[PDB]
Amino acid sequence: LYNSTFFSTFKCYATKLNDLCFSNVYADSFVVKGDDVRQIAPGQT
Amino acid sequence: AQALNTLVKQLSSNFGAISSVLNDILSRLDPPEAEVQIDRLITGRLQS
Repeated sequence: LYNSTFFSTFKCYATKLNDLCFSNVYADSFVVKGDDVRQIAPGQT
Repeated sequence: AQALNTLVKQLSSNFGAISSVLNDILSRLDPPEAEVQIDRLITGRLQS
């Protein structure tokens, strides 16, 4: 799924499929604005 | 013993870096950004 350029961001917060090892990983899905894609990040208050 | 306890505990110190554990600055950050992070944790733990 990471082997694709149909997507746009792949921003994780390479080394970011090396850190994907934790508890139950979610798939929180939602429709944003292009001004709200910028605010899907840790923080963004 | 008190000299050892000081010497042990300062491994946990951030020294102004992101983490005080090398396996999270390396396995999460990019290798250009991992260099400066692993730079400072060497210098910080050296002067301990």
